[PDB]
Amino acid sequence: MLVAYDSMTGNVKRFIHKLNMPAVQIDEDLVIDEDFILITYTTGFGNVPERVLDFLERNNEKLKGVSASGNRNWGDMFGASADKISTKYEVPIVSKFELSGTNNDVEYFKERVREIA
Ligand SMILES: Cc1cc2nc3c(=O)[nH]c(=O)nc-3n(C[C@H](O)[C@H](O)[C@H](O)COP(=O)(O)O)c2cc1C
Ligand SMILES: C[As](C)(=O)[O-]
Ligand SMILES: [Zn+2]
Ligand SMILES: [Zn+2]
Ligand SMILES: [Zn+2]
Ligand SMILES: [Zn+2]
Repeated sequence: MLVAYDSMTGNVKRFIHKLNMPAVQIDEDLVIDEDFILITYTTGFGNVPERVLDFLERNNEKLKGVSASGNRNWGDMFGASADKISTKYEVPIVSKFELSGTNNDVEYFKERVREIA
């Protein structure tokens, strides 16, 4: 399965290189042709980065799940970008992880995508 992602300070980018899966960085022209999983980071107060919101307005029909990178020091706003995406588009939250993730976060993501695919 194809993974689409965005990263501002490189933590999500580090995570997706640990997956060894087909992966594409989001941009303004990208149209995705097949089922995909989104990995986003989380902006202040539980939000979705604008570039990701823009991409999803165009690409949500093929979206099959979302994961968020965040930080537990945000409390119940931890990874809430995934909550908002999941609620809006009616897709599962694959996983939440902190920062660039642990090895267990990597393996869990892959097991959950295998289940959804
Ligand atoms: C200004 C700022 C606000 C953030 N707000 C949240 C938040 O509301 N919830 C959360 O879980 N993480 C939050 N984070 C943490 C980031 O989502 C986290 O560092 C993430 O790994 C960044 O991914 P990136 O390095 O790929 O850009 C915030 C980080 C910054 C610098
Ligand atoms: C070409 As890539 C996997 O660093 O987005
Ligand atoms: Zn690379
Ligand atoms: Zn916009
Ligand atoms: Zn917009
Ligand atoms: Zn709260």
